[PDB]
Amino acid sequence: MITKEERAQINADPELGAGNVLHRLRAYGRPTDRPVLWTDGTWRAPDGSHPEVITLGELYEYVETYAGFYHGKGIRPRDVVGVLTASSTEFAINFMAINSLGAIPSFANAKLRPEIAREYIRRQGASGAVTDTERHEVLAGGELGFVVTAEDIRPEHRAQLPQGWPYRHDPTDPIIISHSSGTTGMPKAVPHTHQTLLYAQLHRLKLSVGGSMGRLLVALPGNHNAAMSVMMFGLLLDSPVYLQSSQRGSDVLDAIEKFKPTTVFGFSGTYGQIATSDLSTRDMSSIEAYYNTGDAAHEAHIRVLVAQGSHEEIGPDFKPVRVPGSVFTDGLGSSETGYSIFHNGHKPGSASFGRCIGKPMSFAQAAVLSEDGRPLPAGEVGRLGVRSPTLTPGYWNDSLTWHKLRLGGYWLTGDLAMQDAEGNFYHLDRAPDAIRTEAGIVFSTRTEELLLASLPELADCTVTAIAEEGVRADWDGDGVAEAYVLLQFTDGAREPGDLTGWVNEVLAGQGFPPVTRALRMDS
Amino acid sequence: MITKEERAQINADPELGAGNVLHRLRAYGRPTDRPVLWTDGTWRAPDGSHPEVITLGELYEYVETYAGFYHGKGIRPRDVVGVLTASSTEFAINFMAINSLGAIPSFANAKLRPEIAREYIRRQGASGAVTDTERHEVLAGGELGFVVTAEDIRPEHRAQLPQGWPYRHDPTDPIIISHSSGTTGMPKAVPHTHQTLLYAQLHRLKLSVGGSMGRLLVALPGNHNAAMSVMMFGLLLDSPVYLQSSQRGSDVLDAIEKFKPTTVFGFSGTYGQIATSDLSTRDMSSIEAYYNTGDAAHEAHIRVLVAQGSHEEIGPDFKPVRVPGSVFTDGLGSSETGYSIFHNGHKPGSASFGRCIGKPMSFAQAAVLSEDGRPLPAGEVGRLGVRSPTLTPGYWNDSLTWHKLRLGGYWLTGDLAMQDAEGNFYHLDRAPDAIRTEAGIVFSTRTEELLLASLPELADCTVTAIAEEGVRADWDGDGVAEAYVLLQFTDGAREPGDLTGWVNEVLAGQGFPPVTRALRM
Amino acid sequence: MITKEERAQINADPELGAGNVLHRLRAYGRPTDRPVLWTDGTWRAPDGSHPEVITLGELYEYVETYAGFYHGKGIRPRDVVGVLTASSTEFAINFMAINSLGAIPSFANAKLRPEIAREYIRRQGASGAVTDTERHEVLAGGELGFVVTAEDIRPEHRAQLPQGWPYRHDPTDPIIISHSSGTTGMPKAVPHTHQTLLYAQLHRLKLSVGGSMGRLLVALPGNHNAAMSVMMFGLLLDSPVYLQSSQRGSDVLDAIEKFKPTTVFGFSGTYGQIATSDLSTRDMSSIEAYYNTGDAAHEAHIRVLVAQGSHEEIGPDFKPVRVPGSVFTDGLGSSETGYSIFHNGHKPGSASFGRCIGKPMSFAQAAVLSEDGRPLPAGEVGRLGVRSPTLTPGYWNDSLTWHKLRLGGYWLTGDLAMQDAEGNFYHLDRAPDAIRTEAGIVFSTRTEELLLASLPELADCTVTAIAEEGVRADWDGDGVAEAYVLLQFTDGAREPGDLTGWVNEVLAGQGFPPVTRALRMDS
Repeated sequence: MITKEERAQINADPELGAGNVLHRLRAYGRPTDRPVLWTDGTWRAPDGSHPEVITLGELYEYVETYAGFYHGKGIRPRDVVGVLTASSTEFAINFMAINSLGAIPSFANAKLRPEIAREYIRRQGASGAVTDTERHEVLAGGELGFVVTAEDIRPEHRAQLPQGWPYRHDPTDPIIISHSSGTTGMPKAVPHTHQTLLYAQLHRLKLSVGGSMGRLLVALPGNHNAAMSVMMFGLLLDSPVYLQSSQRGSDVLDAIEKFKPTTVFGFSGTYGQIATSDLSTRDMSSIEAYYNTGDAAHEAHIRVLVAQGSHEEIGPDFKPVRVPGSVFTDGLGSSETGYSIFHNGHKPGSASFGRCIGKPMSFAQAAVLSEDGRPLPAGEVGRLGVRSPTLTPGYWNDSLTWHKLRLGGYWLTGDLAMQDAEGNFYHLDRAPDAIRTEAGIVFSTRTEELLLASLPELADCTVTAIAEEGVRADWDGDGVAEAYVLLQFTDGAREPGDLTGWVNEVLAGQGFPPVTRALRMDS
Repeated sequence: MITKEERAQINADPELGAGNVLHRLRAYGRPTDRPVLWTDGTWRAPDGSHPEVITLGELYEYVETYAGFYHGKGIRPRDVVGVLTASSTEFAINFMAINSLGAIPSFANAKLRPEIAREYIRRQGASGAVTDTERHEVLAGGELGFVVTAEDIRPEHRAQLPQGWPYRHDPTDPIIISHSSGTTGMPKAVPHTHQTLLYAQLHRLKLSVGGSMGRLLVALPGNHNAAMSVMMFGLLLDSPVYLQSSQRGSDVLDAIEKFKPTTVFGFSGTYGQIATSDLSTRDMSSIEAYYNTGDAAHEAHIRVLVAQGSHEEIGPDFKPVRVPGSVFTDGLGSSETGYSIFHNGHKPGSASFGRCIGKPMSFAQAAVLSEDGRPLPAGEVGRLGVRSPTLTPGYWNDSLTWHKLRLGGYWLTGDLAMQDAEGNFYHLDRAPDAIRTEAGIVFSTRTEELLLASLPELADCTVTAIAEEGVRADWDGDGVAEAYVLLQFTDGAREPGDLTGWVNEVLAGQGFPPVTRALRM
Repeated sequence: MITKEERAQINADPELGAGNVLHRLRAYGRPTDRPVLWTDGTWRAPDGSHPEVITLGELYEYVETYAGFYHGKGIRPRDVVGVLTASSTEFAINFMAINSLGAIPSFANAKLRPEIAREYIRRQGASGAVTDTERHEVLAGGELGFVVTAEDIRPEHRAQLPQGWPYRHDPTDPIIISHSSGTTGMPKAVPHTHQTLLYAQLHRLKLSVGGSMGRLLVALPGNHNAAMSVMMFGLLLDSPVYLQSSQRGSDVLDAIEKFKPTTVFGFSGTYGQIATSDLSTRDMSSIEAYYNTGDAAHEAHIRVLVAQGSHEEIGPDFKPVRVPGSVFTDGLGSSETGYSIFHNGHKPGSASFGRCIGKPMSFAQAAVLSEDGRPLPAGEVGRLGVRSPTLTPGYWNDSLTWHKLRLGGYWLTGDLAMQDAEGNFYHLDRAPDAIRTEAGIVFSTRTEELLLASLPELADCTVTAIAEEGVRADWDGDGVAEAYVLLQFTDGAREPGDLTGWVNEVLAGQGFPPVTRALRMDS
């Protein structure tokens, strides 16, 4: 719970950024023996032990030792070091130590198809890599300058620490490369710099309070840049941090009871597994807030979750009172925008947000772009682009894609959107899921979700574009198509004989454009 | 020259940039039936002729024709189209027509080694490529979706123009890729955006900082982005532009004499060739100004050059007066920074600059940087850094090399510099050419040049460094080494007995660090 | 001469500005026992002494004593306090003390007519004033809350220092008011803020483009903001600063010899004075530089001055070599702009600049304006306007005059000017000294100087405009006039029989427009 003079120290520091938060604590003089970092014991120190409570002074010691090691391995400023692991606190140590040399840690998800994570790191020009034990086979034997593991770091390497350590980053210096989840092919490498990764957070501190975000459970996937942002944010406030590596509901609920977090960060999948779960054994009364990154959680799970714990609210006497329940925030962002431009807040009994994502944070700028890049009048549909001082400088060694994903000065998120008269935004669909048909624009994913919510006979479905030759009828095209549903029935469900009339009856009841034909698929 | 009403109009145009200069001249209602662009005859118009005097409307005709063609081949915004030719006019036509679709023309020097040009285009992810007939062989039979030449483009494709043409560029949208044509290896690919490529000129224009450029001879190499900058800006200011492909001094001198330009744009190589030429026979009486946009020209050349022509200067009565001789400006530009970060002006009778390159223009800021990215006090030696809104956003598809050429927020020019008291910079040497020796820093090409300026016995020499295994003793290092010269004598020179002390005598008479051994080779 | 660790400190201080240099020095931990300020003994210290040389510790203690004094008189942030004195050291001590309470010290020239000095301080709404004993009666017994002198401030007042001292200026907070002096009409009160007054200096320090400033003799008038500006820059750079009150050449030469400056700061008429004494009796050897803020210095005087001393140039080995002579930089600044908008160096064997004044500093932007505020193209005459982060936010309590001196977003300097193709500016005249006339505009001052230089029989002359009642024919009028010259012959010289044709011989030869009549002026 940093004092108001401490918050003053942080905000007066022009040198503080995502590449030196640990060395800034040394400069502030933060207590060298208090425990600052909690782990799930998945990471082995140089000395061979698997600490579950790391002291600030111990963290200095671990980071210097990794730094000296990599300095001895030949790592200079602006080299790239892959980090392919499943340990979240192992991602963390290598992040800081590789940073402290002016080198760029490149996070890769441990469950990447082994030939993909070989070509993903290769394309970046990495000098070498570090893995956990089970991923070491994925890179060893390749053409990397080295491939190491925690075993290869020995206490003695701390003596190899170079002169003038640690590195002084420019705002613009790359301090991490990370990639996004839910990918099937070659992920896109997203660098973040000394300012971009902690910009949002530091804009918080510069005016608002730090609240009682005083015990952080980071159940974000370790390879995601969100997980280092919250970690160093938590190291800046003296709020302790637990680095949960498993995204499994039981595994996080366990770490909830052990650690007792006030705030919990995670993906939608993790939050689902905790909502669809017996919580009568579970303590859970320490949490005041969850944070979701990635795909928004489904409102069903949200309401189960916002039920436990207790939060501060604004008392009618303008003083703080603890109402019961917990706040669940859907951060809408990505690896690129390096935070959460949009924030949907859920609290007990709160209404459905529907398609509303609200308003961008002050520091960021959002527009509903037309095809020539100009923002549109409120009621009209176009590509959601954003600008932000949290935005990456662009995909690593892939300019061609980075500019394909920019329009009229903004970075295209992939979405189609619209505004109300007062400039709130409404998320419609992904732009490739939009079909230009005669009877309007069909938004495939809203269509699919309406049908499944309406027709429990269905197990899944896929709206699809059916067009003549050469007619371009997607969002950017000038032509018209026909929408088809491919209906996947659940086993033993009653199948109506007129599949098209049956589906279009649902659509019309909500005004949606009708499909042209519904077709059963073989599951 | 431009009236104040229509300079105001250009300055008032927030859309104007490097991806639509041609399209804004319409908006200004500039005439379509008068000549604006002169050529050397090396490019095939779609109708099969080789036009040498192009009107504005004809230029719209060629750009629209080419734009329909590339659009018909499936070129979309943000696609890359290689452009491998030796014609400056052919570079210009393709530049604007690929601009106009929102695609990214990638210039490549025609004299690149075929395996190199093939891989340089390949790595950018290009969709296609146009070439002159000589270079078709280099990119054909590959994976490029299409390799075509001027002959594949015909006046029918002018009707294939997509609806909504021409593209509306954002300031940040890429409008060209090109590479620096000094030095071999795999050359590094430099994009420029709609706003970077002309930033310096639009900024001077906004402050109305000027002088009538008159007729513009562009003898810059067509594949260099500077050739496109100067041409665009010439068009925008109503300057007749001549696109001269050959950098050979006599060929430029032919174009000078034929076209009679008020302003010449070139590279030091070409200027060295014109200055050491025989201008007794040459009519240079039209030239009022030369610009160099690359490496600095040798002051020896500049002084013969600035004795030709005439120029206007502010008279004692504050009216203009014509005086003999002309002005030569070094802009100390690169592909990365655009052609104008510094300016060194020279006029007849003016003083040597020595190694002073002066201060950067007001929109750029420069630094002499320590190894940890922090500007050094005047008198010290560090890495020249540049920040500028004229600067590229980074090497195409090569973020790794890009951040290796950046330090404390500046882009590294490759050079070691120092400042004096007034904050003028001085260029000392290229950073890899410095040798730390127990005796001081040896700038090996300052040492070569001093020796060859002093010892007529020498034909060439090569200073080089050697130390023990593991000793780091160049600029990136921390130890020391020994400087060695390798001497080459001209025929019939008397080779002194004590080579090393012969060499170190010249160096110690200027204050230079001595070498520890000189050897004939 | 300042270390790179202290330069880094300064360049990494977001709090540093004209309202707290002294306290930033304390924070940095500068030693308190070294001398940092040298005086001419004109200021009385609290203990009754007149310190000739002041340490850092003493400065702190003198400023705290004054700050607690003014806090007891009731002075609160944003109060204006007049400072009417001849002592430069007294301007300085009161300037820093009044700052440190967040109050605005307002300088006035001690030789100002007292009815004008009382009204200039009444218009600002001041709460009180401090004076030297000779001007106490100028403001005493009027409306001001208090009028005090140095006798009234005493060691005991240091104890009233307010809790939370010193004041934390926002960059946009006023830290001084002051005025210029060639003026008819009530002097315009010119405020500067925490960031305008020191901006140029801090700029040439973050880009390290300074040099050997060495020992600083400030012989600018104490009441001018540049005198505060230069002194605070000296403190930051750790450079002995001498506050010279008197502007008499005789008196500046005394101080040059005593204090041995390497850089001298001053105004034209001081430099003209030095350049005309018998300098052979004098030791100016320590000098390397003169800065002439404000007006332009006479070219013939500069020749005399740049002949003294030595400066240091870069040699063929790219190491410094000392050369005879010194550099004289003509700053063309005003109270509005801070003293450096244009450099203009003069070395031994410089060329005549003629009317050229070079280019502006990189932080400022300047243009030659047409009557509708549009930058004119090279070769045409217009008004000189300046935009700059060092510019004042506007005349204190007089918006009407402020906006009458702006055009197209530029502040009007009063000058007519012109540019060349490279964009160097040329000073033609002050706008009222220009006479509208057929066969062209007469720039009266240039016409005077041309004749004075071509006709040594003349001792002086005056070009002036005659036109009927109800015509304004200067630059801002639309009407026309006849130019007359009024010739003042030197003693006994031969008088031509066609004075009109005799001057229009030299005038038309140079291309200048011609006068209607020449006349004889006896003395």
